Amino acid sequence: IINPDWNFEKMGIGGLDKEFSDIFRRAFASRVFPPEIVEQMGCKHVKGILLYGPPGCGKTLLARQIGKMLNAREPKVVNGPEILNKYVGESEANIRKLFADAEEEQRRLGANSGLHIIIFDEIDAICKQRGSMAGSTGVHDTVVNQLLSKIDGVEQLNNILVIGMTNRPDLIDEALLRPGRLEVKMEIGLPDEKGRLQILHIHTARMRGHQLLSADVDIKELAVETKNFSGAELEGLVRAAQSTAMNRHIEKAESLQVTRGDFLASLENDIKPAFGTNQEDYASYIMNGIIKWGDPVTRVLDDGELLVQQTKNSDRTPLVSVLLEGPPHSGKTALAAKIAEESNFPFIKICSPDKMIGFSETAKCQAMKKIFDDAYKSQLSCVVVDDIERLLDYVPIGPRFSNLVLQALLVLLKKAPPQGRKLLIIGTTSRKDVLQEMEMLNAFSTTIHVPNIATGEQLLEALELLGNFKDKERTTIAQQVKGKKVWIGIKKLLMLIEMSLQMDPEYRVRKFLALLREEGA
Amino acid sequence: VNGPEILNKYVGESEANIRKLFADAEEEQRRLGANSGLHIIIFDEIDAICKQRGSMAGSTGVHDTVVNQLLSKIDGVEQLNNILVIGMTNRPDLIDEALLRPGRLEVKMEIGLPDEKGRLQILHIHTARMRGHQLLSADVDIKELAVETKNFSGAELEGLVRAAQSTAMNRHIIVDMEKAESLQVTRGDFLASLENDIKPAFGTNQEDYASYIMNGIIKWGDPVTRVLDDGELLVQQTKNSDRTPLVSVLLEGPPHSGKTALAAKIAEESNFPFIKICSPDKMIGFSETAKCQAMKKIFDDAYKSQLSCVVVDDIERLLDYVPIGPRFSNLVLQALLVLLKKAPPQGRKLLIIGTTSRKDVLQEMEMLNAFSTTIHVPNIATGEQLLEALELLGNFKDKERTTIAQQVKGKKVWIGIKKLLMLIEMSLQMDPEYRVRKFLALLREEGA
Amino acid sequence: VNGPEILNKYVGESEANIRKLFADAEEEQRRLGANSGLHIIIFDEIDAICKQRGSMAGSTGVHDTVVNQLLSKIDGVEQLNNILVIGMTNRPDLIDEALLRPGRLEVKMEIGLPDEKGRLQILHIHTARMRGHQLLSADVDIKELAVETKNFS
Amino acid sequence: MAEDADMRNELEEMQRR
Ligand SMILES: Nc1ncnc2c1ncn2[C@@H]1O[C@H](COP(=O)(O)OP(=O)(O)OP(=O)(O)O)[C@@H](O)[C@H]1O
Ligand SMILES: Nc1ncnc2c1ncn2[C@@H]1O[C@H](COP(=O)(O)OP(=O)(O)OP(=O)(O)O)[C@@H](O)[C@H]1O
Ligand SMILES: Nc1ncnc2c1ncn2[C@@H]1O[C@H](COP(=O)(O)OP(=O)(O)OP(=O)(O)O)[C@@H](O)[C@H]1O
Repeated sequence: IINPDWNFEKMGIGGLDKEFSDIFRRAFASRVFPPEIVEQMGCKHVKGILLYGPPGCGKTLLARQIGKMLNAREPKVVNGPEILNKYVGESEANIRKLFADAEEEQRRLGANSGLHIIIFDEIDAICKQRGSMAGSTGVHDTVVNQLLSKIDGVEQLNNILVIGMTNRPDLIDEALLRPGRLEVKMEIGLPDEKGRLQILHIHTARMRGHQLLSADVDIKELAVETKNFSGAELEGLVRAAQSTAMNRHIEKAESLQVTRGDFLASLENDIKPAFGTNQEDYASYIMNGIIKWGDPVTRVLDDGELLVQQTKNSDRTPLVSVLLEGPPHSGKTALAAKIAEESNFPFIKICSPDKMIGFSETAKCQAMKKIFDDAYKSQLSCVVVDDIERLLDYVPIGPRFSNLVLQALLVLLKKAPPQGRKLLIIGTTSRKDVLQEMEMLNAFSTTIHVPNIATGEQLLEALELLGNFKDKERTTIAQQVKGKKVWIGIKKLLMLIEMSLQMDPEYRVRKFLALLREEGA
Repeated sequence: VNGPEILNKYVGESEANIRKLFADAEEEQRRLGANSGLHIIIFDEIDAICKQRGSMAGSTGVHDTVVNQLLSKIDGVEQLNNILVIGMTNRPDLIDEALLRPGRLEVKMEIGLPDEKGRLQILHIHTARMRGHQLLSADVDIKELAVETKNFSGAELEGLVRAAQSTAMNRHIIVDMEKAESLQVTRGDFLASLENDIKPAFGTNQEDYASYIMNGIIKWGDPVTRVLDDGELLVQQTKNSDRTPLVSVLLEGPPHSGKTALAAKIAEESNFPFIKICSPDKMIGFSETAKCQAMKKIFDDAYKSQLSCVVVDDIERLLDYVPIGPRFSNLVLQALLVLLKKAPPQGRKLLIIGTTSRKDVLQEMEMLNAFSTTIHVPNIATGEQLLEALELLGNFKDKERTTIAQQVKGKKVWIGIKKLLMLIEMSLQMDPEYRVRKFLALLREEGA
Repeated sequence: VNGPEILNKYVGESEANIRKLFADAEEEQRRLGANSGLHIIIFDEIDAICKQRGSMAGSTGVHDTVVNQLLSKIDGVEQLNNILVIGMTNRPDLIDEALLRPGRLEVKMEIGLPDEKGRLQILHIHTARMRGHQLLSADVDIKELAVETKNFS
Repeated sequence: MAEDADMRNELEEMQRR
């Protein structure tokens, strides 16, 4: 009896217990069977695994492990192109130099044969869609026109599985992807927490069997505290853990002692950024935090918490859309960030004009589209648009804007992700009237008016909070504000505070109030 | 021969591998003139090896011109009889037509996707052995499949079959051993349906209406029936009549009425061979030129069939339209408005829908004049109509139904569904007493 | 490798000159896996060789096949545990996160216009060779030079 | 520019018989 796999207990993998089972049944069940029933069946073996996903998610690992540890052969591997050559025909010929040790082998051993494997990698480089390839005719066209000719070729070789892998699967030709040339198109993606901890269990098992690790590390906490890590990142987390321990442990004068890993995640999660959320993106936009000056802030961020809980819980509203109106210099983005920071959804990338400058609207809308397509990977997410009227160019005078970015924006607001996923799209603006005029406002599912500070009462209690002005001088500002109304927003306030502060103390408050006369007026 | 397999670097070896092909078949011609054993050649993926001589971009080599040797060999000065040669190509249009003219290659035959009933032959021809050796239950219905596969072709048809045998094995297949059990009694039974759903993509995707249809269709009164009847009375226009091979419909209504959703409903109810939804969702950031080319390609492949339907959703977004000031892209408009009144060749029937939230923009752009007809989608106008709708939905119990029902009928409602869902939802999330009060208070401002 | 040396008019030679680098290390890793010595590689300019391959910067970047080959080579199906590649940019943002992610290049560092202490140490370095031979001992205030020089590089 | 041309060329065999 011939079985190509004597042992795999578990190999180098966690989180994929679905995907490995699917790929296994599809492409190794025909292999592992009684032959008699399969020739009763009259079925031809599936070949042609493809693996498409984002980077750092463990695809070439999988291909490596199956090919070289699961079944008995040595696989021929092309690293990117190895193929291409300066001479015509020899590039193409290297393809058949791959297949020409298994073709005759099948010819002269019949059905039963030792399996041959080919692992392509970065296959999108060698193969791309014809007619759009490097000009009209294309340079890369005959390698692919041979490859298709061989894989399903007239010889009907039955003895190979081709394992491709990509980060850009749309490039790959449907002609090559139809069943039998590559049968299985398999997404592998950012793991869920239980798979995520499996990763850590694996990479820490060899460290755990030995007692170097310290008892204070419960990896479930680490699962909670790295949400989206691909696992290529996660090894790096562990790897730099070991490194910090070693440096703690030591011209060089390495002092020879026995060492223990501890506080890895706590120390260096702050170091490494990720494909998913950051802790640090927030402190840019909220530098001062959010001080509570009244019931308005309660109302606003409670509505936000309420709404994210709606999205999390409910179905038949896969997406929601909100925007925050305020007058200018009434913080919109602070609220919009703190909402997400309290929502604890796993994926947040703010889309802001500030990181896009000088960009023509084409590459602009491609960027926002990239963000939303990244977000559609995860199971749920919160995306912030801010300063919309500057995101899409806007001026009142002879009114002008980019049409393209507008339409891309609001179709995305009206767009649904693949089912089961859920998100909210938060937006900000200082004006919603022009948005009514361009009829994108209806697309936003709901709005929140952010009020602006209306009362010297709210002002002076905010100043109790900030603590910049003490009570003695504040007695004067009380007598100034009482009975009068104020329109100023706090982001302008927080300028006025220091603008007055830098004067001498005697003229301090007099300048402050005489200045504040201008805006309240 | 595989397609480039001829090609080699040394300047004359490319042609000198072709003459190897035809030397036998001309030598036996010479020796025996009248007859021979019919040495036949099979080219494969011929489009690469032979394409038009006058394009060198990317090649920078003369070896694009092996073709001259080829066709100067095939008929040549020396006629060669008792040879057969067959080309095979995905891409038909790049071939130098010097060898498409009759007598070098006679026939241009185009194999299209399988027809619905021929697909049954395609299915039964594979399952013959599976049934003859009694690995097939009598419950599975190949016809139930064959109607349930819209665009499955060939390998795509065989993929569910091959997968089904695998999924049926895998149970009996099963750690360190990974034992293969001995049990040989099995058959895949109604797991081909499951795999038909999940595992392959069709390769031409209409499978997902879900993004368009979240809730199906709540049948909420007489108007929805009136609409669906007008539509399925209109669909018969194509199928019956050959003097109106093209028909064109508008769906006119206010926003948030699910017009583009029930368009998909009527499409799937028409059950045509080729159906499509041209979305602005799929096309984003595309400049007006590419936005025209995509639509162009859609209608072009739709013409291939003996009939088709296509819907165009949110044309006001598709051709980018904003007032503040009139502004839009014109080329997409021109393309669309030509295509409405482009009659397909020789009664290959077409149906078109478009949807808008605005007719007042369109009647000056002269688009609905081009459309054959238009049908209105009225949206819910009253408390009774609304209450029937939400009791079809659920998610208000009888006390809440009444609690609303007291004070609705005295009032007049202008609402639409796509808003109503969000209203009931966000009001619902609040605590139980608060739920209906909030729903109400939202409706106070929204429907007024 | 100093900037591109690689890029060649002909197809495939621009990937041959790339894998030329690492083939010297591959053989050694295979012969001795465990205890082999490092082959360090030093890219003076990364950004010119590899810029984003995402069908951006024109058609498929510029000759993005190079970066395909590279990120296939260093993190490829062979382990290749025996090298670290140095890379250096004054234009970092172009580079693909696929390449910068942990394991192909884990560590991205910023070096920035130094504070007074660094701007002292660097001066003391460039001056110690010359003082040790007692050429200048004259009334030269180093702290004063440093604090006079605000941002210099 | 924004020019990528990648090209190939062919051999002229020497006579060593
Ligand atoms: N279960 C796992 N899931 C994800 N990554 C893993 C897992 N186990 C180990 N890894 C680490 O992930 C790293 C990268 O994954 P892999 O080697 O497949 O290349 P990759 O980053 O997936 O390639 P690409 O960036 O092109 O997707 C591996 O080098 C390995 O160290
Ligand atoms: N509770 C709060 N609510 C709103 N803003 C706050 C709060 N606490 C602090 N802030 C300050 O408000 C500022 C908000 O600035 P923001 O990002 O809103 O600019 P902006 O107002 O959007 O700009 P523009 O006025 O042009 O729209 C932050 O710098 C933050 O320090
Ligand atoms: N009888 C019905 N007619 C129309 N839509 C319905 C009906 N019953 C339910 N719906 C719901 O309508 C929803 C689709 O609304 P949709 O977003 O398509 O409205 P729309 O007019 O396209 O919005 P917009 O004008 O913003 O594009 C679906 O979830 C569907 O379940």
